[PDB]
Amino acid sequence: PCVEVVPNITYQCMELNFYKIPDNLPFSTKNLDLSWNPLRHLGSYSFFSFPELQVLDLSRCEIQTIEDGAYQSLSHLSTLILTGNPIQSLALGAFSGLSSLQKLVAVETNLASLENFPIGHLKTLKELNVAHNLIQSFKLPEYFSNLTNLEHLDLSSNKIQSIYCTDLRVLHQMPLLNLSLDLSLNPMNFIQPGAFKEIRLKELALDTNQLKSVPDGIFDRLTSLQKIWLHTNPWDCSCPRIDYLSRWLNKNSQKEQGSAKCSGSGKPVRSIICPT
Ligand SMILES: *[C@@H]1O[C@H](CO)[C@@H](O[C@@H]2O[C@H](CO)[C@@H](O[C@@H]3O[C@H](CO)[C@@H](O)[C@H](O)[C@@H]3O)[C@H](O)[C@H]2NC(C)=O)[C@H](O)[C@H]1NC(C)=O
Ligand SMILES: *[C@@H]1O[C@H](CO)[C@@H](O)[C@H](O)[C@H]1NC(C)=O
Repeated sequence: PCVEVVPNITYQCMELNFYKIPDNLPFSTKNLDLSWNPLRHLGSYSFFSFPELQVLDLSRCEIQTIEDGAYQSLSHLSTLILTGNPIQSLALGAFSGLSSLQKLVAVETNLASLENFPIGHLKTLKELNVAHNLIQSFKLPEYFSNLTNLEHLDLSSNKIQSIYCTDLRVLHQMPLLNLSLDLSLNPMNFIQPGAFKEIRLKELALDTNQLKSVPDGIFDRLTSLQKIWLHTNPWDCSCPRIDYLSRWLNKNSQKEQGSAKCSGSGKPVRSIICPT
């Protein structure tokens, strides 16, 4: 037994030195916290005895691998947290059976590429958090065209250096309703002209990166955009290089959260007026 938070519903099994999933818990359990347990590896049907699971926290469980069908029976699960696991191998069917998964948190799991991240069948997914990883390319794999319900994608604190036009290809031909994209805290110093064309976005975070400039009209092909973060970037406010951005930011002051500032002087980019 773990700490019973709610009878036959919620149990807290964090740090009890478990190496296997507990079998002495109600089959009606909805919430399970198994964080901080040397689980090391997950085999097929690891949670067969918990068909009612909706939220599963497995962060910091020293997990290295996950075999096909590890969560095969959990068809009611909507939140899976894998934060802090030194994952090194991820089978193709590792997330098989998660037909209701809405939130996947894979922060700090040594993720190096989205291509090999076997999540292309989680059509019900609404939130994907892969912040604090080793991803160095923002090129979205073709399977993203099946994630029609995605409204939040967090790629902050990774190794992304730039955003090419091709990177959002998949979203061009299979647009989402209200997508919020977080790309802050990346060593990003380049955005290719027309990389956000035909793209629909509700939020775009690009603060605390390495940007000095952006292509002209980069944000013209957008209207659903509501919030944007550009602060904490070494903006080059010489003219006419800063012309488009300074004007855009001034004609959209409500959208910008925080304040993009000019390197050196510290003057708001939206306050600069370039000569004609
Ligand atoms: C948490 O789950 C346990 C077990 O599932 C609940 O206790 C169990 O309650 C059932 C009644 O729904 C008991 O089963 C049988 O009930 C009939 C009533 O008609 C009675 O005639 C039988 O003799 C028998 O009791 C079962 O014995 C009982 N088991 C336990 C745990 O003692 C418990 O109520 C649940 N707690 C919550 C969240 O309310
Ligand atoms: C998308 O999902 C369908 C249905 O399972 C599958 O056949 C297809 O290969 C997947 N990839 C594509 C085409 O985006």
